[PDB]
Amino acid sequence: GKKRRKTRKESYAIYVYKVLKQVHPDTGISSKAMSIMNSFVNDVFERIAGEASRLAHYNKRSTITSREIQTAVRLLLPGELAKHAVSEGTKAVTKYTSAK
Amino acid sequence: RKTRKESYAIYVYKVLKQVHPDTGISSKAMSIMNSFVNDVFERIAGEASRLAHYNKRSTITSREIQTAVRLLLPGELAKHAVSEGTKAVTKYTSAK
Amino acid sequence: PHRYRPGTVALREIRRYQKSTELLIRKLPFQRLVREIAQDFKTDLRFQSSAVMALQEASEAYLVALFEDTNLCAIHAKRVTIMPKDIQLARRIRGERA
Amino acid sequence: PHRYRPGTVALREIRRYQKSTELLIRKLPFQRLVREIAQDFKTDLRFQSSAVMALQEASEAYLVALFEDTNLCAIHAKRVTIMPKDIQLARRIRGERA
Amino acid sequence: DNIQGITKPAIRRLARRGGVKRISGLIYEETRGVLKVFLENVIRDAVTYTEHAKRKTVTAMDVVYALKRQGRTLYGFGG
Amino acid sequence: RHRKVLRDNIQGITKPAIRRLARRGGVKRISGLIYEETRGVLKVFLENVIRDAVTYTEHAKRKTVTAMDVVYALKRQGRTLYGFGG
Amino acid sequence: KTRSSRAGLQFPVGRVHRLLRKGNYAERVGAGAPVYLAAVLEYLTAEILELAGNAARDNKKTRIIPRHLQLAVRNDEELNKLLGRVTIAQGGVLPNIQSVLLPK
Amino acid sequence: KAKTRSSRAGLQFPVGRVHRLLRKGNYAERVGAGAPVYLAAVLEYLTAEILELAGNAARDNKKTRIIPRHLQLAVRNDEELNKLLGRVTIAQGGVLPNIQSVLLPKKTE
DNA sequence: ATCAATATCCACCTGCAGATACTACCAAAAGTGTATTTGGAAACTGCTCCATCAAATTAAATGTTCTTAAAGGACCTTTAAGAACATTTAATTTGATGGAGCAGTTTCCAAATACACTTTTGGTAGTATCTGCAGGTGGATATTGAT
DNA sequence: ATCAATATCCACCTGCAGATACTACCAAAAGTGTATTTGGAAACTGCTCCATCAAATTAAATGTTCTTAAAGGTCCTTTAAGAACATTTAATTTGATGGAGCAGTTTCCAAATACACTTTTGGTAGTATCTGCAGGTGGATATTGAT
Ligand SMILES: [Mn+2]
Ligand SMILES: [Mn+2]
Ligand SMILES: [Mn+2]
Ligand SMILES: [Mn+2]
Ligand SMILES: [Mn+2]
Ligand SMILES: [Mn+2]
Ligand SMILES: [Mn+2]
Ligand SMILES: [Mn+2]
Ligand SMILES: [Mn+2]
Ligand SMILES: [Mn+2]
Ligand SMILES: [Mn+2]
Ligand SMILES: [Mn+2]
Ligand SMILES: [Mn+2]
Ligand SMILES: [Mn+2]
Ligand SMILES: [Mn+2]
Repeated sequence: GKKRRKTRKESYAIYVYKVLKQVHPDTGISSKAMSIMNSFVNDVFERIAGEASRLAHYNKRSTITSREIQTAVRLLLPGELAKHAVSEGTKAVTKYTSAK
Repeated sequence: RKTRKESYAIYVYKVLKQVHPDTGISSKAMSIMNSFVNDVFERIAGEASRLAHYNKRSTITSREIQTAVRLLLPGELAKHAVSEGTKAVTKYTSAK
Repeated sequence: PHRYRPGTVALREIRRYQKSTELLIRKLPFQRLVREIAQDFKTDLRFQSSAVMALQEASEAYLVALFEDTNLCAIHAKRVTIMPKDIQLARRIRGERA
Repeated sequence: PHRYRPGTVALREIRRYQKSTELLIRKLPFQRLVREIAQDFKTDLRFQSSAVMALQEASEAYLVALFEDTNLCAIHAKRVTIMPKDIQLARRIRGERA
Repeated sequence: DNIQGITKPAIRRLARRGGVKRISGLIYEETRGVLKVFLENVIRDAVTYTEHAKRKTVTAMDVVYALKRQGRTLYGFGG
Repeated sequence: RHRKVLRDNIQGITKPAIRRLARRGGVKRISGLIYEETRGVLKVFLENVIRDAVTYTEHAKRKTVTAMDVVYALKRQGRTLYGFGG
Repeated sequence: KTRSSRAGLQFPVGRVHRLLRKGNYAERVGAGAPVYLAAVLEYLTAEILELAGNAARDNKKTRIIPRHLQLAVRNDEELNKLLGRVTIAQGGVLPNIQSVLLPK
Repeated sequence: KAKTRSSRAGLQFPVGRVHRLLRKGNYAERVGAGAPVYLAAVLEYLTAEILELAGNAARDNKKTRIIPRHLQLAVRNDEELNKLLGRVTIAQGGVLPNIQSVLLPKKTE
């Protein structure tokens, strides 16, 4: 174990996988396909959080809330994706808030 | 009844007075210059923001600005701007 | 009785409009189109006059700019008449579509 | 001897090359080109193996994207043969040049 | 009506300003198409900003920011 | 230690190679005049990206260009590329 | 019990919160944000894997590859637009030849 | 007070302000004391160059007041400025006069 | 609507390169729970400016009629680019070696924030005085298309 | 080239919008000065992977011969779009006038942040065995071009 410890490089890899097994339980994914898939999550993370960044700022808000993300999403994603994402986003925040 | 809408209107003017003291500017055209100034400020501070992030730095220094200016402005315009940038920082630290 | 060559007023109008900067669409109709369209996203919206004006200024940039590119397309087909296929081609290559 | 008509091997090469995803420029030549250019910004650079690969990918991806547009400009002028003016129009409309 | 409110001559004025000399008959409907698409895209974003800031008035900043993220930045209203 | 004079490697991009590209691009017929033209563009493209890539390398005071150097380059270039990090 | 589970998501609510703070997108970051964002990213992950999933199978293959991801994206209007200016390494292109080029 | 940070560097633009704008704009946790100085200068320079280029634009057109259309000319003539703002549209700035030469008097001239 | 040369198709098999699967360790993360602070929701209210009259006043669009030249189609000649093969150049592959330099770590202060207190001003309102040029004709010279 | 028909460029003039000038108020901003936390530059260096080199192997480039259907050009006809003027249709401009709602201002509390000790877990790492598919094969079927 260890060569003076090389620091931790994280990626959404295990989650991308879990979700792959949720839709396609008999399907794989190469490292090259996983890497791509990993860039896709970061790309969209950034894109959204940057839109939400600007959105708060325009409104003189110092806080990015579920609503900043929500609007960011509807500005960023096209028709149907925006439709379903909003639907999932609201589903999750609801489940989380009244979960205690 | 007062909320400040701070713009670059006067600093544009002071500079207009230097390059061209016999010349004035319409508000239509001054506004364009206020838009220009902010736009560019954003682009550069944004680009500088990314730089420090890429290099896991928590501080934006004169250096980040510099590289950003090189990344953003075209060769010759980037050329002049760097010089004027280094002048300002040197003169400012040379000061009493 | 006077008659000019087909195309000479055109050139007069080009030089004329390229010299000038006034918005070439009549203010009102355009104002109705903005409302009509905006109505589909949220009903009973009020518009700052500046905000409708911003939108016209840009609509106008867009189309002129697009007519430049549309022009270079018709010219490319060894023609002097802009035609839909030119507009569709310029837009395909710009990224609006594809 | 059996001879194929002009533009059938061509079409066969289109299907062949759209169906696959390998890189079509040779590893080494391309790699030299990178190093040669990178020299004008820095003497004695070093290049991560994957940092080059990253460039070839975007390059070939880009050059294929451009040829598609080029092809639509050739076709626009009732040509099937791309020509330098097509590459230039396409880049002009893209706003890569003028 | 409405989209027809954008007059054949007005489209000509824009082709002229853009340096076009001779214009096909079909260009006008095609241009009417194009602009509506341009307006739908920008106004959708405009209104999103308008909605998000719980306003009932589409201000100019809204329009400005819509145009900025459409990649079609506009100066001279944005302050 | 060598570090050879690399000059006009642009000719290393062969007429046959440029063909295969146009082909995947879906181009049936290529003017002989294209090959030079295409060597033009590729050269402009690479210049643009490596200019930016290396600026990042300098900014991190590195002598090695990392794939992230090219990935960020290309991002701010307008040509986002997946699967090489970031 | 984790916040991810607490919101009923595979993606990491904990991590997504952290990254939001590390990026300085705003001075404060509410508790709602990382949840919605993980959600949306999970859904998007799911949409694209579904599609490529099927693309893998169409081509008689069980291990998804970048090619399958391209075919997924470029064949889907919305996904193709969102990734409008994105390049999938080793992805190739959709087989497409212009009509006027085919022999007649 | 004693000295404005602006004058200390021989800059008209508000160093002090720019520094503050950087903090509240959420660009990085920390902002160095020389950062805005550099930046202010760069903004001055760029403001100087266009005003100068458009100040000239008002000459060739007889006027002592810069209107929008001057700025347009100032930019779309400078190759390097045109590029920097190739994605910007200036309000009420019209175009540069240009006609493709295959559209002119008696055939392709 | 037949023939043959050639490519494209799938079935079947083998090797290895990458994919998966043990296991075992750990730092940074992500959790539960305290204590303090604070954004911005809400509820209000004051007035800026958005909408909408009808009604004179200006300016533009739509329809029509003769007209010319541009678009596109058919024919014909030039040639330049595809197909194919003999020849030769170059890339790639395997494999092993020397060294730069990236990135992991301990350290520690010029330089950052953090905080009160002092001074300054850039924005706003109000009031008024000023002026650069649009838009108005005047009448030489200039361009364009009939002779 | 002759010449009349408009179009343009030239000077000159002038009313008012829209800049600008002068007072004065002030909250918020820009500084200063003073105690106090910390980011990353210096240094050192483990050890990762990049430059390079040879030799064999294997793949692609090239330069050349033959040809034909693409481009490109001329000369034809068809009819679509400009120029123009006579109407009609619409847009602007004004003036007055409600009252939507954006923006200020003061609450107050749900929800943010803090710094603290507590528990989990995703990644690194090492060691080891699988498995999905390229890639090569053959034999059977579809395609193409000459009939
Ligand atoms: Mn030049
Ligand atoms: Mn408060
Ligand atoms: Mn023709
Ligand atoms: Mn070393
Ligand atoms: Mn003052
Ligand atoms: Mn005038
Ligand atoms: Mn007159
Ligand atoms: Mn032809
Ligand atoms: Mn020819
Ligand atoms: Mn016809
Ligand atoms: Mn009310
Ligand atoms: Mn685990
Ligand atoms: Mn196979
Ligand atoms: Mn075989
Ligand atoms: Mn068989």
